[PDB]
Amino acid sequence: APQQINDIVHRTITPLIEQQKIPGMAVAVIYQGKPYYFTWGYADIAKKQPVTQQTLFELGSVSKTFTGVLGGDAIARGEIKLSDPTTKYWPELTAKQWNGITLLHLATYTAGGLPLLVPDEVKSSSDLLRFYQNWQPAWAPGTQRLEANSSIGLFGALAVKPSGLSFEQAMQTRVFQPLKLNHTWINVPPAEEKNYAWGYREGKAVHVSPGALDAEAYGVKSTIEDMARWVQSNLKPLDINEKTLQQGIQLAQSRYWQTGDMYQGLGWEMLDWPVNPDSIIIALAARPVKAITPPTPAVRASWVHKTGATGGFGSYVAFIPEKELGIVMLANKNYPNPARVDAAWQILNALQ
Ligand SMILES: *C(=O)[C@@H](NC(=O)[C@H](N)c1ccccc1)[C@H]1CCC(Cl)C(C(=O)O)=N1
Repeated sequence: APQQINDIVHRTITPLIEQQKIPGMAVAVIYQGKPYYFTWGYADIAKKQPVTQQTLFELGSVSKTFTGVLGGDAIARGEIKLSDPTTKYWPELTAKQWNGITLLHLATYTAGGLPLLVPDEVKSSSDLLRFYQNWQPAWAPGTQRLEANSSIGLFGALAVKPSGLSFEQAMQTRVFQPLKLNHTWINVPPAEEKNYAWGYREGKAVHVSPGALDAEAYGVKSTIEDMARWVQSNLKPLDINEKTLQQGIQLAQSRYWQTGDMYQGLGWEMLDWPVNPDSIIIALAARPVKAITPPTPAVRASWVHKTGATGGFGSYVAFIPEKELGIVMLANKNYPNPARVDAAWQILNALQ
């Protein structure tokens, strides 16, 4: 890779790994549309298996970007509408607080305080209906943003209802396959286990535990090769051949709500570029949102990003459409979000 990209990447990631005690890490920088990879340490400390470009890391909430886009694809197909009420696709949702809660609300965490996690005790399809039917909104729809897996996960599940496919088959055939993400999975196949890194939490190797709506909110595992093309796919969607998917990517980067200097998209979050670190550098943060009416089309001078975690993994994706610049950081250690965002910034700002 060009020496500048190489020195910045190393001058930056090295102390990051040393400071955060990161077992293994993969990084991709997309410069003027071409991927450049870097990898350090172990996927499995015990078996001395190193991190390589084909290692699968858990993405955590970064999975939400895939769901936003799958959702955006279903819209472009005319199968769902963001202005539709949630009950249109889950008629059994008769509790009266749902009147007024739309798919847009679910997708953007503005439904009224849906919880950050679907409680662990929710295991069956009846357990889930119960949980949603009994949930008590803290606020009116469209008034505050509370980042939640249970909000965006339901959106993902309902978004694919008209299609007729499982959320997984809709994701595989409508996002993964067209984009040639051949090593990205919701459930890792036995054939691919040899590449599944272990995550680390307190020195113990862990893998994400199953739970309700996990596929739709934090379930996807992937390699930095596939993540790099994912960044590439979102940077220049005009390049994409399948139509509804191209409109889909475009819709996930639309600006629906504004909170501070941040704009909420479908999965992806955006800020105006150029931007300052602290504008982008706490287990719950309820914040008021002003609706963007109508939603602003995807803005090229944005710092489009997404953070994500699991008990054992820390992920981060960030890209600037108008500069053809992007970065992906995959660690098998859930370290602090500010530290990730500073490394990204430190690297991308040094590239223009
Ligand atoms: C997305 O990354 C969120 N975390 C998760 O999805 C975890 N995998 C999870 C899922 C179900 C139960 C427990 C944990 C968000 C929101 C929750 C937290 Cl604490 C978090 C973080 O910054 O470590 N990220």
